[PDB]
Amino acid sequence: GGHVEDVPFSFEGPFGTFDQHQLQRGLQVYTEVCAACHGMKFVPIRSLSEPGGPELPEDQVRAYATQFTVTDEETGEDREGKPTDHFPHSALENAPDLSLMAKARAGFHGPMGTGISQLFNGIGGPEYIYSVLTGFPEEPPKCAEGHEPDGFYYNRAFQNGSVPDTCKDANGVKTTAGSWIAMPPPLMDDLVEYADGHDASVHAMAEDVSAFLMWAAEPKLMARKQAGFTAVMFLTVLSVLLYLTNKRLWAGVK
Amino acid sequence: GGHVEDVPFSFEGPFGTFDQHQLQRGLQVYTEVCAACHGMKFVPIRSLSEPGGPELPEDQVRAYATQFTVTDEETGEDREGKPTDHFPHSALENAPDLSLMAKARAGFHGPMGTGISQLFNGIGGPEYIYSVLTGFPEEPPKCAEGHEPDGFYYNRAFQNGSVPDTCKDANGVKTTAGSWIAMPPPLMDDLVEYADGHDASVHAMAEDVSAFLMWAAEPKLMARKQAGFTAVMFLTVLSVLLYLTNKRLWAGVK
Amino acid sequence: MSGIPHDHYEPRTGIEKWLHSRLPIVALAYDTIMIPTPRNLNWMWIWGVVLAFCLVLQIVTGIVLAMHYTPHVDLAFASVEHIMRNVNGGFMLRYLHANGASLFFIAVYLHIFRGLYYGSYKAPREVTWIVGMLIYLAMMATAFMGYVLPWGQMSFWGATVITGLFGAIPGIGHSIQTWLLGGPAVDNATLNRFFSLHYLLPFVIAALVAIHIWAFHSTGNNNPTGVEVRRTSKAEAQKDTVPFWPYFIIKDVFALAVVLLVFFAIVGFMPNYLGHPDNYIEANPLSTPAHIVPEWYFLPFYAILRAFTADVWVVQIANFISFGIIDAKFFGVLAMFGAILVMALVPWLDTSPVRSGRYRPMFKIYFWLLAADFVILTWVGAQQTTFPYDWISLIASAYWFAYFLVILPILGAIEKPVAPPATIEEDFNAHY
Amino acid sequence: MSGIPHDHYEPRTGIEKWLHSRLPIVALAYDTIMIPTPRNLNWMWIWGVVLAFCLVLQIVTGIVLAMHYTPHVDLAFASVEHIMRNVNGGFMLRYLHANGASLFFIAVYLHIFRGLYYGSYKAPREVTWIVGMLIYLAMMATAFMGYVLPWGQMSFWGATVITGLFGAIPGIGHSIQTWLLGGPAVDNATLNRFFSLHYLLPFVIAALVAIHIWAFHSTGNNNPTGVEVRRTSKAEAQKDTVPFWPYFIIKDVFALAVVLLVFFAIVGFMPNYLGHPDNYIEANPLSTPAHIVPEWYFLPFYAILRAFTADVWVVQIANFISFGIIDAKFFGVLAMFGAILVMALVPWLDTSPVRSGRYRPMFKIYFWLLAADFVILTWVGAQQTTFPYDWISLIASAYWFAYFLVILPILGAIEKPVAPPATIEEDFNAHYS
Amino acid sequence: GTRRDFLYYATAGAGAVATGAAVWPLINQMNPSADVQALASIFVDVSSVEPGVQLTVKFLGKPIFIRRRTEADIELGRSVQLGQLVDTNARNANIDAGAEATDQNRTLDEAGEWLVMWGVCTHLGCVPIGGVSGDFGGWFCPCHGSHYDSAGRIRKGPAPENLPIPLAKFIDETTIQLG
Amino acid sequence: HAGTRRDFLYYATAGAGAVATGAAVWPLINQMNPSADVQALASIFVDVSSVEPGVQLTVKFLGKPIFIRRRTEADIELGRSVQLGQLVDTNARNANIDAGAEATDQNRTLDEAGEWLVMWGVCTHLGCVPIGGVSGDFGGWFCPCHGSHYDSAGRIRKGPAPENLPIPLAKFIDETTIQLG
Amino acid sequence: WKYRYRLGGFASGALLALALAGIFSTGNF
Amino acid sequence: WKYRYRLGGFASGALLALALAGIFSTG
Ligand code: HEM
Ligand code: HEM
Ligand code: HEM
Ligand code: HEM
Ligand code: FES
Ligand code: FES
Repeated sequence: GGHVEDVPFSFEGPFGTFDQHQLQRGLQVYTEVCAACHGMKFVPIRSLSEPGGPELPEDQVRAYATQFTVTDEETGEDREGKPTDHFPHSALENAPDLSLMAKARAGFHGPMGTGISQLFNGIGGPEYIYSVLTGFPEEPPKCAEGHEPDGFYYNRAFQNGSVPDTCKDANGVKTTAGSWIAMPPPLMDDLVEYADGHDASVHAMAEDVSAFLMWAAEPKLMARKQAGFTAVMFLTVLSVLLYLTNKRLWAGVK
Repeated sequence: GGHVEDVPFSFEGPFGTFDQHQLQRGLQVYTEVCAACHGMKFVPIRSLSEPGGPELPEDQVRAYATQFTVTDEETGEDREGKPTDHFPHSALENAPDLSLMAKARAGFHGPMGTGISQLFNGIGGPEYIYSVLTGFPEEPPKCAEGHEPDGFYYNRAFQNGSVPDTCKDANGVKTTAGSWIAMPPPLMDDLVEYADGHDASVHAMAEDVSAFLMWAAEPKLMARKQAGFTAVMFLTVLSVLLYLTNKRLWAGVK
Repeated sequence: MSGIPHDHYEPRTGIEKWLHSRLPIVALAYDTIMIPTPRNLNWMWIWGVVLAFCLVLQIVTGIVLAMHYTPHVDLAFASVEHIMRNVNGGFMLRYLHANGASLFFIAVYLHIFRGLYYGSYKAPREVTWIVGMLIYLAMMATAFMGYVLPWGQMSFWGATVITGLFGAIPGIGHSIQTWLLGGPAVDNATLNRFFSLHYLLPFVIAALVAIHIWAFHSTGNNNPTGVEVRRTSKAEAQKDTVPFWPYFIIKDVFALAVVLLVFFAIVGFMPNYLGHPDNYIEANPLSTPAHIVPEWYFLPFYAILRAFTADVWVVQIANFISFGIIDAKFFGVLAMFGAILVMALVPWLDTSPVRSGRYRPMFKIYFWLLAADFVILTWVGAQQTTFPYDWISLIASAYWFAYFLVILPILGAIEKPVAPPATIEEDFNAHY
Repeated sequence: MSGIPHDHYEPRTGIEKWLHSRLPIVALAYDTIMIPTPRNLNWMWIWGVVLAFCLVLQIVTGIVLAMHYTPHVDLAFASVEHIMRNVNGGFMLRYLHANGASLFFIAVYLHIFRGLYYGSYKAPREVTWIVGMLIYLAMMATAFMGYVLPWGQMSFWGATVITGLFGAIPGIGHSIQTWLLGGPAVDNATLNRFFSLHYLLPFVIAALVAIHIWAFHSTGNNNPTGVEVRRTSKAEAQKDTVPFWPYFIIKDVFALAVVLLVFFAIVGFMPNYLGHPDNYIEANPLSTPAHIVPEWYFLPFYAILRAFTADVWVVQIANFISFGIIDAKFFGVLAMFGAILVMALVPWLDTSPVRSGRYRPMFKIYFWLLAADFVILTWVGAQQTTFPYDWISLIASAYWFAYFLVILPILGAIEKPVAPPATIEEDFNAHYS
Repeated sequence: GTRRDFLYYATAGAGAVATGAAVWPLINQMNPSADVQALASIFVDVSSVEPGVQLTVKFLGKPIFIRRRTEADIELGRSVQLGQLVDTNARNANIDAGAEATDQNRTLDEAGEWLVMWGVCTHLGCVPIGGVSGDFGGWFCPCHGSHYDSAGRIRKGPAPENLPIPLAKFIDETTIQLG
Repeated sequence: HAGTRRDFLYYATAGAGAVATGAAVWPLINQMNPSADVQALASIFVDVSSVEPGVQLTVKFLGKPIFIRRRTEADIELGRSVQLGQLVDTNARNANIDAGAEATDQNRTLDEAGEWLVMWGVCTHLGCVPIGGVSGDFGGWFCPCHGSHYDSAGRIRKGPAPENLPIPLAKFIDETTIQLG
Repeated sequence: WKYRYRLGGFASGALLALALAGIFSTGNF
Repeated sequence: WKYRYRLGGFASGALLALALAGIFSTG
């Protein structure tokens, strides 16, 4: 997706970290809104209690898991969810699985195929998710004012969608910035009641759920950055000691 | 496996082969009798037309296949069986799958654990299968007539079964040659009509299924015999020419 | 050992003498580490040690990852997520193996272009060059089959396209393709055999590396001047050289450490930058993504493959004179392999008597054009096939072939070289 | 190389000039294959070549089988049936790999007992013996992990027993067992790591074999007299020796063409005889078979494991003196490994200066007792652990240790050897006059 | 005499056959296994759709396209003359092997409303992106940029051949057999 | 006092290389420790009212079998018959009772009537399932892998196993069930 | 001339191995 | 006396890697 909104997220940069409360807000948004259509087949429910995530108490995760029910391998029959289960598959077969969506999408491109924009801005995944959620305008582009598809909605961030031939170009390719997406506009202001009394605008919820889906895609981002710093420090010290050893040694060859 | 009757099956020994007619008879008996309980989950239905097996024509194998109902592994819908399907799993939950039973049982032992009896007689799996099927007497052992376990039947060949306390010797040792098996006596005289008018005695049917079950456990036994002979012939020729070469070389130094 | 005058190993400890009389393992190790090395080597000689590192890393991480991965088309992707998500350190181990393949191809492209510039392929070194080409071909196959294993969309459609190349071979090609696939399409038979071969080929690479080390020990190392070490005497050899341990071991380990500082920085803070987001989508045989782009180290060859469309004049000529036995498809496959073949033949295509390129004043121009051209080929590989990229990719491919097939044979017949130093000692002293 | 006077390689053709001046790989090949070898080697020297064949048979069949097998507990056994049933020649390729392991282990025991008889472990050959022991250890691990892969009943319960052995190790052992298993029980993590390690270790075996071959080129071969080849001159050396090519290559390749004729007869006509039929039953973690027997080449050590119980007096003593740290369980584990280690220590335990057992009239008796005892340990490992088999197992286990730890140290003091012939040439001319 | 090297080459001979026969099975095990060979024939029937859109169906590991074409794409003036195509064969299993690459020889129906194809690019096997993509209508292969027109005929790029039309026929006006 | 700075530097760079190696090696070992299977907490209960006297029942937990048996009169009789000093292991391995009790058929039964015995079906020698059906000379269970004998209380009587078959945390809770885990 | 003893050796060895494996494929001992 | 600097050097390098990789990354 081109021209994604560059949202500042707290996990960005080498010192960035997840806001646990933003993750819990995003979990609520997913559970109440997105989980009706989409699924997360690769996420174990128990991971909601583990460090660096929402870090919920295990009894809350157990209560949460009990809302699901699954065809258990040994019953062959519907059995209430346990923390060892994964999140269910997408209930709507049309709706993509979200377990990796924040890694499976690029928001930033080029310039001119060089990959430098991604080199400073990152891949742009949760920014793309946020841009799609925020991407439904009030009014179509008016190019197909009487002529747009019925089962689809114009979204200014989405690029893979259908286009009306009156919006399409042979000379170019496409007039409009976006395209038409099969997902209905999922968010509305105050749609989710944040028990914290936090801002429940479309903007706020879209950030919160994009941060949650980032954690869903990279639940060990925190440990990865910590290991990065540890390894960089070891190799910095060792590089300096090796440099001085090399200089002392080759000073003999002079 | 208990000590078997040494049935002279046609596939035994290096030159032994499967009789295609006996295989077809055994298939008929399995279809009419055993498939009520025992599966063959490792046997693909298309193997019924395979060279060196029953070699049924392909349309007849297709006709056969359609008698099964298969939950389609991609569609979820139930459908008629296809030659590309396997035989069903065991319908009765505690009935063992028969795909490998002719290899998963030994009929000959020792003496003194030396294994030489198996060296002359082979593993004896088909003879064990035949001995179980032929092993139900008309009445129990004279001991403990008041104590037979309900839902079980005495079989002369079976050695893994339960035994009444009254039939154990004080060391916890089995007095009876056989033991009680959960399998009811499956064969009965003329139970299956062979359309060619072949012998439909229990002995004939037990032999025919034992041969079919041997083929089910090793469909490529014929090809293995032939690979055996061809390798043995190459290594015989090569051995002789190497021996003469060695003799000519070493004659030159003494 | 190498034909440089040197001191042999001498056992002195009791255990050393007990062992040396039984198995001269310490003598071989000593000869290996003590080899007299030209004292004037610059930083381009580090890449052999970085390559050895990359091989060791990719093996050790692969063996560990193979304890958790499942080579079956219903569990492969899920088992990679299990590695990423449940295994202790599994996220880091996988990002290490995935980025380590990029580190490995970087270090071989710099190692190759060093050898091309300083003439390290020239006589007597043609054998170490050929073993290097076998190592490189084995790396290409190893990395491709490794990239099929996650069974994402890029894994599946790459496996499709690449096995399709063998189908392009006239007559027999369909047989080779169906033998590589195990069937009419990419499926579980393909994935399972590609797993086995990806496990196997790193050990093949290792045995080739052992032969490669033995070959350059048998000649001795080249150096930036291209003038050989004086073989006359210990006294002269010691002026041209210094022992590899410690001096160059410590130099190379220093360079390795500072290089891996950046490697671990990438693996920590941006491990997905070099990859493709689309391989986080499960393989779907019914729809190819709209971003079909090889891993980056294959892009020059993919660019050469794409450059030859049916309107290209040379393709039309070949199609005519072959009476249709060659077409744009097969021509593209032949060109994409010719690009590596012609580089393997460089020891015989370069007619020049002068070893090192720094004394070859015309050669410098065409070499730097080749290095830029290799960058261009990498970049055009990522672009679409529209104008102007069709022209750019065609011109770039033509320069790649013209360098080896025309420019190198001509230059050795017409170039007016500079005079190299009299000795390595002189060069070292002149620079201090 | 070996100290034996010999002709070096010279490159003949122009291409040999061109290559030899660049990479002396043809020189190394020649110098290996032309090694001057004692004229009097009997048929017990074939087994090294047969082992070098077994290693390749196992590698190439394994690599091929790994293209079709799946290392997952839901799929493994079914994938082995797919190999047997749908793959071209897959039944042969499987039986070749499975029986080829038995061929590999009978060839190593003949190679080992050859070395134990002719004193090929004695100085200067101690290094070759140690590398041989490392090879044998890697074979044992490789074959065990391979036998777990088909995931039948015997795969599962064998893996269960053998990972328990590490749980016997006091203190650390439960951690080691858990780290092996990847969990509290034998499970999919165990199968998947055992697959990766079964792939890795054959290359380790090969890399040790390269060193072992070096170990025997640096010393030169032993021979049935134990008398070394004369280094004094090329004339005397040639009187004691012939080049390995062609004479012994053709002799050993002939013997290999016979031992494979019988191997392919077994694989053709009776491939299941060495197998255990219960491994055609899928793994059932809730139901152990009526008799768990590890496959035949492990039985002598499994006999030594079962031989020691809390009823045994030396176990009671060890238990007492250790304050119960050495229970019978850990005692049996120590004994089972100690039986392999004490065979590794034989270069230092045999105090006798005479090399060939042929001239050691008392040693011959105890050697043939050891040879029979290894058979008894193999056979008794298959029997039930009841009377009299408990006694037979214990007495056999005792003799195994008594041979290496007592009889060999004592014989080198007490024995009165026969005098060997003066040189290999004399022995050869005595037989082939 | 020379009867020495007669024998030495005969023993060498028994060796190279025994080894040659040993090496072939290690190759032949990679050829299609009997299950994969069995999947080479399948029977199926598939139903109706609105015009201006395409379906997809799996067979033999690969997609079958079914497009019901627009008025602009059933007609296209039939403007493409047979002399301006790259590939002039119909590539059609339902007609003779001498058929030409003509609009009606490509379609399944008489009007040219129904076009059934393998969804497989004849270059190296990627799925051509549809809708009305590419510069000749029809499709665009994303892997190396081959362009197919509204009849699935190759117009530009590396591909040698028109998109092949499988053996297929209507059963009802609503449904079509593929096998 | 001159080559002291050289040696100090050369050993400091060796020590930093050692730490940088130790950290590089430990993850390759630690990856083999349990990963997802750390989920050892679970719960189950079983319908004990199925079981007739003399019948043995099995259920899975923690990847392993748990036995249940409705003991026979004779199984209780021979159970009590053992004097504590005859046992190889005198300690009643039962986590439900407090640790350090004595194995006397009273600390090894799930309810005070002595009817019910519950155990891991797992031989304490090397983990094989010991075969029940009043097998073994002692009329309890027989370990097929190494010939280890248990009596009708699950107490080790002969063979290489060190201790009595362990009893998990199990209480009937209902007159027709037992709860475990 | 000389080479047909070598090549005829090679061929004789070749055809004899094949022919005998063919004979046993008739299976009649 | 000997090893005055050898041992001391080794621990000085090892500890510095352990310290500066831990504390500054963690805090
Ligand atoms: C020459 C050395 C090697 C190279 C260049 C190489 C290359 C690769 C590449 C590029 C991938 C794809 C990673 C991704 O994008 O997700 C991969 C995956 C994989 N490699 Fe390797 N590899 C090497 C050695 C090995 C070895 C020896 C093994 C086995 C012991 C191995 C095991 C694996 C496995 C199991 C995967 C799939 C799981 C995963 O994605 O991590 N690798 N390899
Ligand atoms: C696994 C990958 C490889 C490894 C580990 C490796 C290793 C080495 C090492 C250690 C050296 C000596 C030090 C140096 O010159 O940097 C060397 C030199 C060399 N390598 Fe490689 N190499 C690899 C791949 C290649 C490739 C792909 C080529 C080219 C096709 C190549 C060709 C050469 C040449 C020409 C030399 C110079 C030899 C000399 O100076 O006499 N190698 N290599
Ligand atoms: C030292 C050499 C080797 C030995 C002694 C050995 C031993 C074994 C044994 C005993 C089995 C069990 C066979 C059975 O009873 O079904 C086995 C299975 C297996 N082996 Fe090996 N092996 C060796 C090398 C290899 C290699 C290099 C591979 C390559 C991956 C391999 C792949 C396999 C596979 C996939 C199985 C499981 C499928 C089967 O049962 O055939 N083996 N191995
Ligand atoms: C992979 C398995 C092995 C292979 C391929 C192998 C290979 C060889 C070969 C080719 C020879 C020379 C010919 C001969 O004496 O038979 C040899 C000799 C020898 N091997 Fe091994 N071997 C293996 C395992 C072992 C083992 C397990 C031991 C004992 C622990 C051992 C100890 C010896 C000894 C002592 C010699 C005689 C050395 C001498 O005469 O100087 N080897 N081996
Ligand atoms: S695969 Fe279709 S254009 Fe190349
Ligand atoms: S495993 Fe239980 S008796 Fe040994």
